[PDB]
Amino acid sequence: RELIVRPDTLRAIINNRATIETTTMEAEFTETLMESNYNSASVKVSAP
Amino acid sequence: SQNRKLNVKYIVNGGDYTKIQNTEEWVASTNQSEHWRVIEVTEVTAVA
Repeated sequence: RELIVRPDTLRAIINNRATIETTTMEAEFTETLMESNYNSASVKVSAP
Repeated sequence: SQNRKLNVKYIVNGGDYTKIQNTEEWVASTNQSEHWRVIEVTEVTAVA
């Protein structure tokens, strides 16, 4: 619904300052874990 | 860990603002009267 009566003219100002803005953000993260174990046992028994 | 941030901004005030991303064409259009704008103000007077 039209709330106001159509005016004969409009009050305006001119502004043509165009702007372009681009932002890029990259993030990386890497985490490597390594573990290792070894156990050894040797036994020897003798007699004649 | 790695981070990268890139930010680009273009601003135009006068000339053909549709050539904001094309520097050569904006420079070519700077001689057209219909696009001349106020680029700085060197004197300001209080309205009173």
